Amino acid sequence: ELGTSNLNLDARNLLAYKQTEDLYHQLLNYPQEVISIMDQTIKDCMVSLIVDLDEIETKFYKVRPYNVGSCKGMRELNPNDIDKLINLKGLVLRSTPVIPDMKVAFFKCNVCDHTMAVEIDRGVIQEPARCERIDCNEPNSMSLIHNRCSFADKQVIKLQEPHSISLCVYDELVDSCRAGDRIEVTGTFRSKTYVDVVHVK
Amino acid sequence: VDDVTGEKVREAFEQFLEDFSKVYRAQIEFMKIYDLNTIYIDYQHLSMRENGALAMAISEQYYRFLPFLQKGLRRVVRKYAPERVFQISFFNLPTVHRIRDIRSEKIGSLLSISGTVTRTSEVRPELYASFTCDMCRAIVDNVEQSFKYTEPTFCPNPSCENRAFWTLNVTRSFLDWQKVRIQENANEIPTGSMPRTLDVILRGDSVERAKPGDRCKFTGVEIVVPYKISFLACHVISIGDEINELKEMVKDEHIYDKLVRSIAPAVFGHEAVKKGILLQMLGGVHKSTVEGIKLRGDINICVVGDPSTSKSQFLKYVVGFAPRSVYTSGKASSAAGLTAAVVRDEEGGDYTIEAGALMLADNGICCIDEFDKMDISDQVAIHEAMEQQTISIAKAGIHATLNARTSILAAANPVGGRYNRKLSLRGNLNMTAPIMSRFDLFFVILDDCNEKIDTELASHIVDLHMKRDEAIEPPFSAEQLRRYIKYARTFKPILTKEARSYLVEKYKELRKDDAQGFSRSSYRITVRQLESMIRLSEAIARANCVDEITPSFIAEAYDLLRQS
Amino acid sequence: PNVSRTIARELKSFLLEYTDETGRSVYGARIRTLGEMNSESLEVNYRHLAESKAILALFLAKCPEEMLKIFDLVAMEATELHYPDYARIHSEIHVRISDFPTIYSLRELRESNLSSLVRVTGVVTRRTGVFPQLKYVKFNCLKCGSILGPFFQDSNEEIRISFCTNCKSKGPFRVNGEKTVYRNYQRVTLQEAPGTVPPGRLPRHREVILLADLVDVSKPGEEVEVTGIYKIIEANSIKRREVFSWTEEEEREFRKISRDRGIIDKIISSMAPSIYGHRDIKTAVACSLFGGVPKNVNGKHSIRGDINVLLLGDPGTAKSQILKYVEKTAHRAVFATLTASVRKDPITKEWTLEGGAADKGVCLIDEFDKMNDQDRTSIHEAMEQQSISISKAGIVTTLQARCSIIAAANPNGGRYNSTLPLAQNVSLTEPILSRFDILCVVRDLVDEEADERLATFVVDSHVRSSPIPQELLMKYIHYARTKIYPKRHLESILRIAESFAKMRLSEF
Repeated sequence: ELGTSNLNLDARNLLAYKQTEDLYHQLLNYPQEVISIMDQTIKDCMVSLIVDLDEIETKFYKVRPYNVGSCKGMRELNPNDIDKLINLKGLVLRSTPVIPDMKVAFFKCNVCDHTMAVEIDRGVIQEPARCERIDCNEPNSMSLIHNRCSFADKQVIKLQEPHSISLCVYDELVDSCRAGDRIEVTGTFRSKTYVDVVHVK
Repeated sequence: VDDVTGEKVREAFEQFLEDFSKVYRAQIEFMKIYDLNTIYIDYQHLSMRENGALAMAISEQYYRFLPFLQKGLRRVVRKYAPERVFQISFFNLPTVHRIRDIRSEKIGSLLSISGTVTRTSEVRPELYASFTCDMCRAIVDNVEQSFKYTEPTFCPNPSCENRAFWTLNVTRSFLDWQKVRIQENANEIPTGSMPRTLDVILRGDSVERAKPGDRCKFTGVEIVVPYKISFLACHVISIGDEINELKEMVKDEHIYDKLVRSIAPAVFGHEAVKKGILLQMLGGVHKSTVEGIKLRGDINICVVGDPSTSKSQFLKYVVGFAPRSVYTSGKASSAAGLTAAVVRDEEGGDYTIEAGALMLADNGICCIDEFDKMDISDQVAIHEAMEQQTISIAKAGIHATLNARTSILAAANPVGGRYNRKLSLRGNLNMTAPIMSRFDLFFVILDDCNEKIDTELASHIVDLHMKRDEAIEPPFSAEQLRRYIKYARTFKPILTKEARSYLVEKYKELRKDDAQGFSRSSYRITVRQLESMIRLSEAIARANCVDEITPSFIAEAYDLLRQS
Repeated sequence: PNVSRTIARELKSFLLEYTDETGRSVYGARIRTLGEMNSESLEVNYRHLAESKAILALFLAKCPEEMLKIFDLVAMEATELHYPDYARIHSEIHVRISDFPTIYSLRELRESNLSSLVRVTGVVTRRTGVFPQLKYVKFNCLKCGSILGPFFQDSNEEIRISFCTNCKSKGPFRVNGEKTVYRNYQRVTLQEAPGTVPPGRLPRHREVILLADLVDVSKPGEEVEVTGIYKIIEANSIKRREVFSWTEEEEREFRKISRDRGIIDKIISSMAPSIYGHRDIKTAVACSLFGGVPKNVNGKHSIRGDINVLLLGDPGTAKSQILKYVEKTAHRAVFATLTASVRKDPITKEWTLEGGAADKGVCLIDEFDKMNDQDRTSIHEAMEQQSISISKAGIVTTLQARCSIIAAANPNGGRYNSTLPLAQNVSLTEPILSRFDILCVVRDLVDEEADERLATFVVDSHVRSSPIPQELLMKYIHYARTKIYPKRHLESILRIAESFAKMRLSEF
């Protein structure tokens, strides 16, 4: 009712439950796939509770798991623990300014008044050399405009765990974590190595 | 999808500007003679059409609808009136947004940003530019200006070996461009957070209207800079049961006696210092003239005495209670460190002037601890800032002067620390006569062994050392004292004839003590002490909230001057 | 365009036919004086060709940059058929467009005055000369063996290029000295004069470009008239000879006011409206601002026509308010707190010599005892004779320093100490005191009289929120100082008597 789309989930409850011991042992190695399918199942169980549908049909909901056991910082993070959930306890020292990341790409042509919208595919922009063949042919007349492009928030934050790890926060979690506090943080360990935060405490 | 929506919103904006004769047509008729074209359109006056839906659709797609709006403005001034630049400014937004609530969902939309200006840059000519090619004499005039300003895609003669590159020209084209630094206000900073600053660009004739070191409110568009999220402003302004408590507090008779013991509840004793600190906060008239020059209508307060006293506690109170209060340590300052520091060729660009501690918090209290360990340059800069109310900065070819009105709370110490009675104030303070002048009141504190008040002071010190005692409890809190200070600030009293006739006899009585002196006398009496008691008279008139002062309230100021 | 070809042959026929006085062609004398003395500056009055052809004047007012491509060519053609082989020494000859009718101010410089001729008045400062600044920038690259293309230098801001013709590198680019051409530079900052600025507003300032030999003919600290094009002003002609002025309707009433009932005391009472004061300060102030007359005998023995007054007394009295009133009242009044030396400049560590200053004006010095050796010696040289020499940074110029000096000081210790002379009282010696003819000094007044007047006037000034008016007085100062000349202590009393005769507006 208050509009909070975020859901704080305790993994320890999934650990002590009789039926979901095979789920806790499946989300520690593959969090990217289970978060993406949890976003569909939470919407499905919510519409099963509904049966307000004019806004929840297009709304997205996510899951922030944080109740996991401790680890020995970045020292125990061996290369078999890449793309796994991890938790770090420490203090943050530096908060960089917000950098933008492209979500959809804009493509304005110089001729024939046809603009093209395309989406990002995990890091690469497909630049089309073709120019929509139903309209007229052009081999290289194509431009890119930055101001009509859609962006998302990103921020790299220095964290003193002694080691200094460069963590990176994304949209709806920016300006919530800043230098001066004892912070427990958790996310996905990536690879230079970094941690993609799923939750802060 | 906005190619057919832009002409419709251009028609809607020109219908809004054509059907209203709002004051816009007479505003265009007034600027017809001066041709500046830097109009001001209120957003509150634009929010009534299409039940606000025209304002909400323009409000999110402002950068995508801006040339259609300027084309509609150009068409209405081309049809209502016969070298053409245009600037459309929006102002008076109903919501004031902070610098910490800026997200990426408002990229390209309009926004109201309030804060304080930290640094200012030089004015520079912006391009907006004919391009020549090195193979023939072709020319172009359709120029882009934000990005990709070097490569046009067309030539009038297509027979060429390289249609991509061209060469710029500085002859055929160009106006003022400025980049200033806005920062988070001191009253809305989170607990433990840092006051994050940001750079905001500004064009048109909105430049040089923003004074450095003042609270400002901008209205503009959020534009990204390669990335970083900057801002573009178009409007500048120099911003910056309650009456049941105020009317109850102005009808009694013992308010001033609780006010002198409630302006510093943590300090035991020293009623004269508390009187001068309470009367320092609010001043008098500065424009009392017929010639046309503003006078020094402020109160300068300076505290001296032996060390290990409670005189720095007042220093720690003012800055924790007064919103218009900047504190400096004195030794960690300079001439540019106090008024206006400059960066010297950093990050590739030119020089930038950062605002110091002086010219900040106008009509407030600037408090300088350790006034005698400062240099000669910052003290003559303080004297130049006290001789004339304006301050001038001449650097890198540019000259800029600005208005300043601050009250100095100077904490000083002697050359040996201990204050000896056998000589004057000049040889013990160790500073020259012009910087010793323009000071309304001096507070000398001497200590010795007097057990009856000393045991009470030590008991108050040890009773204060506990978790939030009522030993420093005032008779009333600061909750009504802040609005009382503001209500007395907007009063503006006027003196009388009987007070002036008693004042001339009081000045003769004060100057009669100079005759057969050098006993109960330590300094000279001239026009400056007369000006100090004249300025204290309207301050005690404002504190007692009386429109016409009586000489009995100026008698307490005469006794305060006699006590010093 | 080919339309310039019918313009060229029109003015080629015009220079051989201009006979305004007694049928004599003055252009032949002008071309023989520029050819015999090897000059490159040709003088043309605007009224002459404007009376001949107004379309050429309209073209010069509209597009002077393309109008200047015809003038130099027809001048070189006239010099070539008048003098053989003149192109071997001088390739180009410029012209000087003078007598512009619409003289603009610095605050009227707007967007509509772009790419056009404009005559503006001002005061020159910041003298940097004979430097060939860049006009075509090239760049050496270290990541490849190539060069960057030709880029035209925008004269107000530098251009940073990251792209190079071979790749996309992170390496920096340096300036190529084998290809970059430099044009000459006369970077002078001009400012608005303080004698014609409206009250409340601040004087503006612009940057002027000086090219093709008119460098170091201008004097810093003087009024100047420059005619150039507006784009940053590119000056074509300079004039070192030169809104609140006297009219015909106000000049008859000034003689009528000066003839009746002794206006010297009324001018004295009109000098201090803020306080009562005493006539000893304001009498010296009025005779110093009104001044005397400078006279020479057979070109030598220049006497100083200015009067330098020195104020002294306790610091509690008013000494800065009188100079603050005369800074607004008198014309070209400069309040300083005038030397010529080599000083550092923060942008790119530049080195130049700043010349001294108000040649006809009055300079006001506050706190005279608190100064160093340079500003004491420069004012002693300006008080001894009337010129300040600059002998540094490659330039040697002796400029005029005929300014009046109003100085205020304080004694050592606060008290005047009346049982000692002024030489033991002030820290200054006798030859710097001898330049000051009038030494006014105030003292402390204990009595009932001063207490009855001073406190009452200063409380009347705070309780409120016969003489000559201020506007007529300040217009009378400029009217008497620019039209009449009525013909060391003896020299001082003759100057004070002729200053009182100047204020009385008599013949002698």
